[PDB]
Amino acid sequence: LFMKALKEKFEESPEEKYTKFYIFGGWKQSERKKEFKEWADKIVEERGVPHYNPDIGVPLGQRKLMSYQVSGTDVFVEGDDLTFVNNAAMQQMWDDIRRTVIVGMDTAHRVLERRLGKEVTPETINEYMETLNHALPGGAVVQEHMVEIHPGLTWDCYAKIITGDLELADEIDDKFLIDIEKLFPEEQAEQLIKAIGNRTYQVCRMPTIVGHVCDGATMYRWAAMQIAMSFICAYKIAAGEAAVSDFAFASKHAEVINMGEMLPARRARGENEPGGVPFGVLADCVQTMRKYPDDPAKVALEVIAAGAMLYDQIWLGSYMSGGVGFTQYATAVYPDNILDDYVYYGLEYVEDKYGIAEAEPSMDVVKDVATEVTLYGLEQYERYPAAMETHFGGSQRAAVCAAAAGCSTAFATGHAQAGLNGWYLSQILHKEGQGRLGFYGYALQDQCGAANSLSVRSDEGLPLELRGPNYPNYAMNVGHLGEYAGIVQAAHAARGDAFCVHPVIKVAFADENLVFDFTEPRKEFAKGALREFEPAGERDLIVPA
Amino acid sequence: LFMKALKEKFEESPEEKYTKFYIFGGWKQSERKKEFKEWADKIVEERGVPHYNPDIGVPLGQRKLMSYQVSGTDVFVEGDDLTFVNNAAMQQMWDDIRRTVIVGMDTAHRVLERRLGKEVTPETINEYMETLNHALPGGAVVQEHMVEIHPGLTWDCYAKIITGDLELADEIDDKFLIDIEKLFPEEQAEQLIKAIGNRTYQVCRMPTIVGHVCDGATMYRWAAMQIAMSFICAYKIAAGEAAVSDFAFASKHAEVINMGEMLPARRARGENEPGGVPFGVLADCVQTMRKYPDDPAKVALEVIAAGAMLYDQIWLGSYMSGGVGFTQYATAVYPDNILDDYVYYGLEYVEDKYGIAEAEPSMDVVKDVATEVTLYGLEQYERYPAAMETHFGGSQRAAVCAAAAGCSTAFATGHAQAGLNGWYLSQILHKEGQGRLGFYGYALQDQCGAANSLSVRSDEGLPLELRGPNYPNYAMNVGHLGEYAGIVQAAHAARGDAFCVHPVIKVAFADENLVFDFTEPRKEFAKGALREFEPAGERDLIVPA
Amino acid sequence: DTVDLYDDRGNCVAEEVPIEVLSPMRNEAIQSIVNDIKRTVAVDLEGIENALQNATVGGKGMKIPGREMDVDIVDNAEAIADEIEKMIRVYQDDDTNVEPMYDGKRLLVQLPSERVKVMADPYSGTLQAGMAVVHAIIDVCEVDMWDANMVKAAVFGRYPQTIDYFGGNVASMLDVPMKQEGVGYALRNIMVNHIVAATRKNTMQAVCLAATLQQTAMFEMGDALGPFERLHLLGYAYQGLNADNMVYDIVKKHGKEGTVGTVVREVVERALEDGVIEVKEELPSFKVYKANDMDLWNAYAAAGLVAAVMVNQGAARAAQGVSATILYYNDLLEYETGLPGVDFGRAEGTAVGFSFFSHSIYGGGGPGIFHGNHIVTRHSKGFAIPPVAAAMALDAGTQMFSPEVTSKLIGDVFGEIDEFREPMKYITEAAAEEAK
Amino acid sequence: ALQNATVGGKGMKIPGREMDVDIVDNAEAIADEIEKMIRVYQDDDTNVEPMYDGKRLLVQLPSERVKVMADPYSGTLQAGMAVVHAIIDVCEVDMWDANMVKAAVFGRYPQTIDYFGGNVASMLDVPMKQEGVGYALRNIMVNHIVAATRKNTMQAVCLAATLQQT
Amino acid sequence: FYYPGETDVAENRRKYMNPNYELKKLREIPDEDIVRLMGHREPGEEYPSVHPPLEEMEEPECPIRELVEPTEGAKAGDRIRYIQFTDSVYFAPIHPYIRARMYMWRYRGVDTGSLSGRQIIEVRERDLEKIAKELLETEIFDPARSGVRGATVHGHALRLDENGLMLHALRRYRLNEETGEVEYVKDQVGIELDEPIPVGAPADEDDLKERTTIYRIDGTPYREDEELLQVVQRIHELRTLAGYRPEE
Ligand code: F43
Ligand SMILES: C[C@@H](OP(=O)(O)O)[C@H](NC(=O)CCCCCCS)C(=O)O
Ligand SMILES: O=S(=O)(O)CCS
Ligand SMILES: O=S(=O)(O)CCS
Repeated sequence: LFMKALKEKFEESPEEKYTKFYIFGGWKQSERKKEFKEWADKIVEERGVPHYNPDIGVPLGQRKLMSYQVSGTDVFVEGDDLTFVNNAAMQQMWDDIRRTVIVGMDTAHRVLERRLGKEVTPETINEYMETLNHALPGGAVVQEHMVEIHPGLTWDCYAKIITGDLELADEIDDKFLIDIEKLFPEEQAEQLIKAIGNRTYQVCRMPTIVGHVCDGATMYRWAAMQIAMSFICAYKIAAGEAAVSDFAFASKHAEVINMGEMLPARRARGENEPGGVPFGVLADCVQTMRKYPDDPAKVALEVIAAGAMLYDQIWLGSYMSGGVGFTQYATAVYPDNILDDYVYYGLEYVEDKYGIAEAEPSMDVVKDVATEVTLYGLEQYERYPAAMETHFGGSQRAAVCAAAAGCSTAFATGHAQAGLNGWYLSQILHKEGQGRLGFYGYALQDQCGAANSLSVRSDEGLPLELRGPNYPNYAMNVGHLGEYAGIVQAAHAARGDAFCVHPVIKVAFADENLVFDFTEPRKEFAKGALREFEPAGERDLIVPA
Repeated sequence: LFMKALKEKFEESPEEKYTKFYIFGGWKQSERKKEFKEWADKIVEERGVPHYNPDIGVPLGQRKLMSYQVSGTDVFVEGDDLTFVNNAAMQQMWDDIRRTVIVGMDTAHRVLERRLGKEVTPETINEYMETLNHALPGGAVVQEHMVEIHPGLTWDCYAKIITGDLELADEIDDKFLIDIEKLFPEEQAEQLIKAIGNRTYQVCRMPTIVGHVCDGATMYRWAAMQIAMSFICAYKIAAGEAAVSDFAFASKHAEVINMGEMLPARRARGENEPGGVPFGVLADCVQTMRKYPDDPAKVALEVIAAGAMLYDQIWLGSYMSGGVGFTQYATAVYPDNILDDYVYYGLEYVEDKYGIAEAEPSMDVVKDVATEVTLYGLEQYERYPAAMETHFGGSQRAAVCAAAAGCSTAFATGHAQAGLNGWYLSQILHKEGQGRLGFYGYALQDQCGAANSLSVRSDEGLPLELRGPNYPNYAMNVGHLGEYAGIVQAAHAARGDAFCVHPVIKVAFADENLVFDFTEPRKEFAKGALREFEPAGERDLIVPA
Repeated sequence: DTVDLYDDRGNCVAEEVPIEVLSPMRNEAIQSIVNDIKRTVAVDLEGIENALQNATVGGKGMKIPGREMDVDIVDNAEAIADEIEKMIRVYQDDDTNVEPMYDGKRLLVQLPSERVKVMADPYSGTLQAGMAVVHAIIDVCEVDMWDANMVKAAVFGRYPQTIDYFGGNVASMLDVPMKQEGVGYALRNIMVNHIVAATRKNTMQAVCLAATLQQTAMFEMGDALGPFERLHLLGYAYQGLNADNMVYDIVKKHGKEGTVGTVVREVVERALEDGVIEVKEELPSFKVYKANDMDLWNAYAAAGLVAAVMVNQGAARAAQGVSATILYYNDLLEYETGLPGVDFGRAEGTAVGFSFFSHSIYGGGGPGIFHGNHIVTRHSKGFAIPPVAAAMALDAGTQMFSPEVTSKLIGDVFGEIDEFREPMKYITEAAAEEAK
Repeated sequence: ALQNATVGGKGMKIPGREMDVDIVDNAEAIADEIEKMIRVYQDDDTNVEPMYDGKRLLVQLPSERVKVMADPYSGTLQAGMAVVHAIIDVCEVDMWDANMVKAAVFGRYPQTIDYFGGNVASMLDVPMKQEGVGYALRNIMVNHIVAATRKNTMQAVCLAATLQQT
Repeated sequence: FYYPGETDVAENRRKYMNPNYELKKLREIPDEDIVRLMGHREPGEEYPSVHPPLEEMEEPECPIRELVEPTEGAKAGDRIRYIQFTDSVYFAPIHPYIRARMYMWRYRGVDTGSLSGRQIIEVRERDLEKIAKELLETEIFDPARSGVRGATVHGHALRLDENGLMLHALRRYRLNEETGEVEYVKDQVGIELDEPIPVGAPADEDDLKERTTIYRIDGTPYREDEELLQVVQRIHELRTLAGYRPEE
């Protein structure tokens, strides 16, 4: 699986241990890095303060600087095209998640009847959605002399209904409905309807430009405000009356759903920020379980790709640190089909020894599956010095092998916690194998890992689905977070589950009016890498030509 | 002052009490609102989900929909061009503040010598800044095989030095120096040097695009990381050694400065967010004290403009709520030279009865100056029914009169708290005058106002300079926050002060390499209103043509 | 289970002490230290005078021009104190104590336990004690009504605009509830440098103070509870109260020539000799040892961890590699035995991130600025912070951010209080009487 | 929550991790284990009594545990962790699925700031939700106040006033 | 014990960890050239101090201080300096985590960090130069498969140069084939030296494997050592079990 890419990146056989260095022209071997100096030159000329400068400190490219095939594709690009700041698709994936809030409609509709004395029917509910889709992007419904927001800036904002009440579902305009039966395979569809019940929801997607100027905790305040404005308009109550405060409180607290919850004082942040988003939830955002129900590995691999990207490149590599960042800490798990080979083989192993999702969760299965796949993955890096030179950091080496091990153990049991326990066995194996593990503080998690995995104490116990970047061990270091989401997806994909932890968030991200395509994150990244992705939120309308 | 605009907006004499309505063509009288439907139509066509729609709920424009002369200019624009989402300059003002972090260099340099054994001289300090300006925008200085960020996206990122040590100041490259003596009038310059002392600082301005994808608490983490990378490079220590942790801690906590501090759980937010920014600090960001030292009113008026905009339109009208928003809640205090007339006259009054900044702070001066200017301002609205129809909400009416009153009382005393006390007298006067004050919860502040103004208790006492959107009374409602900053500026402008509360933040925002022009906020807003402002952070390089 | 208790010099001070007597709810001295921590506050009168003298309030470079104000605080420290104990006292015969320190530059304010008693927020004593200082300055120094808000700011900084008393001149060992990493993390949010400053660089007494504060949070968080209570009781006796003189004896013999490896081997021998551990099975050359008592084995290894730091960092007289010591003491100790290190991985776990975040660009700092509430060092349940306090005490002056830079006020005023400075004698004495 | 693997709250469900244990029926046995873990002295004011046919459970910690407690909400951690342990080894919960009991009790903690989707409650709630120092006794809903005084107006006024003024 | 393991690599791992096992000398580098390689100070000049000597300091009343003897540099108040090694995956004699385990057994007052592509030790200056000598001239160092570098450490997991050397982006060492020896032309940070320091004679692939500490498929496969794989699985089990319940 990784051979084709290994032979494109490297002149020599993947097997060879020797090559030439210091003979590439230094910095200036690369198309991208040349482009960057050109722009730097024009900038400093107009500006007067020095900017980007190859000749400062280290001369990049004394080795050949690699291209990377985005795994699962046939697109080869420079590493510089997979930094989130350089890649529009990567920015748009985060944008679509941050700008998503889902609100319960049930108690709101109850208020209208029990307190305001107005009938709620499908006819009025559709009228309401015509209104909400005028109001959400910044349109006026009640007050005279209202200024408004340019629809050209907000063409990505809208709302739709999710409802497990199938009788209401086909009374709602199709254009206002995220249809569970249309979007999903038959059995995933029924599993979702059952999990959701006859509860009906309002999926609001705010303008990307608003996330650009503001933040994530803006998102729900914005959703709540325009929802209340639309109720007022459509049901002809007083535009400001006692029961309206029920709408504010239902939408903002009692019946609300956000992709992330707030974070504590040291990493102080409001809602819908990357660190508040749990592994199971990020996994249910990705929609690969929809398209490839019978390939547990693709579904998991695809979840790793957008986990590592989101959590390492954008979250840890910017929000929590910044600078050049953590591109290749993340890329180690979605370029070059290296992890892909390790994962698939591990599944072939489980498929043989046990059944898919048929193994009793036990120390025995972990001890077997984890050790087998970690030795395999370790042995691939020492067989192919080319792959070793590709994944030059140990952190990303540990992550690739532990992910394969972890997901494989999940493939057998179908249980995230077991899978996680296999991750922590894999790591402590890698340690003694190469006489190293990762960067300095890489193994804080993994050394706490075994004891906290099954523990039930205060800030120790919690199923992996429910864990995230705020789980104490997990809050600091790269090469862990997105891979954990992969283990959550692996467990649940092996079982054939429609979702990992949230029915509604799952259906919501299935909607075809999103900008990012969440079925195929890897292919999107390459689309952004080749500068072919069209993001929202660009201000070229309100700016000179 | 407001006559020219009142006669351009209104056919009739400003004096007349009668006019015609229902005879403008409804919605479609306005150039902007027509544009919006065009784009809505094209959006829904391509999309399939209805968007902006004039015919939903209320028919805007049964009265003539106003144009607004941005006060102090001769530019007349529709209200729709002053929404922050529609205006690039407004977004860029916030961007420049959010992406600014200032870091002390003193203990860092001490570490290099006392612990790492390396000499710190101007020669090495300049070398360091060449490096930091390569490193800040995402350039590599130490590790081989590093991917980097496109300088075309970050052409607005850079760093400079502020230092009151004048002997070091003219040893630093002019292109790395925010020169206090060049940028400031002689006496403001000396007041700043004295206040800063022989302490030397690192002003970092992150890329706007990073604030677009991330948030404010990213800003300092990013500053801290690249500062430490540049020290490592320039002083040839181990790229990862014990004393490096001193750099992390000096830059992130011990010697750091951010435009805002974090907020509590209900409005949970990290640093460099609008609610954490104090009135005195927002006032010292604006640079009108630099250009117009001898006009206390212009300096204050200009601070109100970018206060109301930032705190009402962007902060309260989006972060804290959202939707159509609070454009005209803010505009009531920077269009149509209405507040301008009230403020100038109030200054002419103070200039006569007392001296500028010559009055002892006392209840007598407040009782006099506050009442006089509030009656004046109230009497202008009932003399000119045109101005009454312009400022149709009472909130913005209360704000315009209370601002004039408040700043005027500050002009006499030169003391923010006295000025503030006059605000709270003005409001309770407006109440009984028109039989109203503002919207529903407008006067929460103003009714607590008198007792909390001079109080010294727990969450009650604090000079106005030090107050902000997190001061308990102030955290919710429009038509207050930016006006308070104006009172802080008014007090300090009347005295001739170079700054209100922070020497360093003041010098920092004087730098000519910022994108927004902070000397003249009102003129910038009109530049953004006319779509003539060129913002940073646009991604047109990494996106198809 | 009965541990012997020895002092800081290795002498025996209590016989068969049942470990059940060592829990916070059983131990009187620990109970009182918690009370004394909610009631004891430090106020910098010189700092408030400077701030008010130059209108530099709110902190961090700020100055409100034209609002300067020449009052004399220090000179009237005595008069200010008297007004404070007037506002603060509940009964004539209670434990209110408000005494000027260092020629009036500093001020210790201890609230009556009657005020503690009915206090939910543990830091709150600062509000009460501080608001007294505020009022006492206003109507002793005759402050103008319009400029009184400047005194509020010199005392409490930017509060309420900031979450804390930013740029203030009020301090305690605790700091504000919304800075907590979790429920019950209050007694965890105390700097190691605070710990070391208040025990005046006495290593054994620092270890103690860190351990008892840590293990008291372990009980408060429901960690030392159920099938875990014993793990923390024995863990606490050996780590912080020099149980069996084990920490002291290991360091007496390993102190001149020993390393972290020799200390590791010292732990394995002593558990071997005491039947704490045995030989499970014998692999092709090397012994896999089992634990006869898992809690007492952890306790044993934990004690050796403190000794490991004391011998290692004490030899360098540099704090620094306390992070390596904790990491590698547990690394070695495991692959010498085939058993889990202290805290079943978490102790070594903390030291990996600690090592990282004390030797890199991304955050952290030097050893003294961490605490039980730092996200970098919150992971281990009480067994890592007391080591870190030994190291920072054995430092002859290699740290930039030392107890003299970060923890000056605390060291000067809290250092004067006895149960803070020397908590061992008090806890062990309390434990003796409690065992009848 | 455990019967349907709906843990963490707010619509969440971890599929395939459902678990049929009987908690209510063994409420008495669970209580007994709890006062065992929680008591300090034989003659103290520990009180752990089942309510409403075993659907509810009041856990009052010994004042000895309060006494040495900085965080006012902390009693929930202690009392809750008892419920957690008492369920595991009365209902014979599997080691690999025990973390589901932690979640049914304490919700998404520690990933969330609070016990989100949990089944533990007091009048107080978590210290980092406070608007300021000493706001602990202020963060108690009026509805909590009114529910506990069982709609008696004078007694509600009282309870609100004494909590406020304290 | 030191470390479990039934294979050759495991034995080289008890050997280097054991302070009884004498480290076989392969080189002889003068003290002046160790000071130059670690370009902290010039060898003629005296030791810079971070704080004044203990023999003249306000030493705190501490009964623990009295038990623990300071090192040479501690008594003089020396500044803490470093030396950093990068060991190639291709049969370098010593490896990061094994380096640190050796240090914690062999030396006093040790701060050290084991990372994937770098390993650093940090102690008092004069003691560092004595420790560095043993690390550089014994069988634990090899000038082709192990490099001295405090910056731009990239190279450990990289394939070898045509000359059989590890990659050096800064080109600190060169191969003088006139003498057949590897010699450094720059210090560990990359500043050009005045004259080359011969630390040379790179070993052939055979001698390296006989004294390597890395498990490799093309050497001694990790899969082969079952007794090591049993102990590391034992630590995992007892950790997961004790973290759930200490026991009984
Ligand atoms: C200076 C530090 C100390 C520190 O706190 N962080 C650094 C540097 C930092 C910088 C390097 C940028 C630059 O060159 O200017 C950035 C990009 C973070 C930033 N400020 O944007 C980074 N590390 Ni590092 N760093 C990385 C790595 C690594 C691996 C590299 C080993 C090798 O043989 O090349 C080693 C740790 C290890 O040995 O495991 C490493 C160390 C280090 N890492 C050593 C420098 C080592 C050297 O002197 O060359 N990084 C990696 O292993 C992969 C990911 C990679 C990051 C860039 C990306 O993800 O694209 C980068 C991530
Ligand atoms: C530890 C803490 O830093 P401080 O010690 O508070 O300065 C924390 N940083 C981080 O966790 C940064 C993590 C991402 C960079 C390292 C990745 S391995 C933060 O900024 O809140
Ligand atoms: O070298 S460090 O492990 O500190 C950082 C790796 S990016
Ligand atoms: O009518 S209300 O005062 O509630 C809101 C004004 S925008």
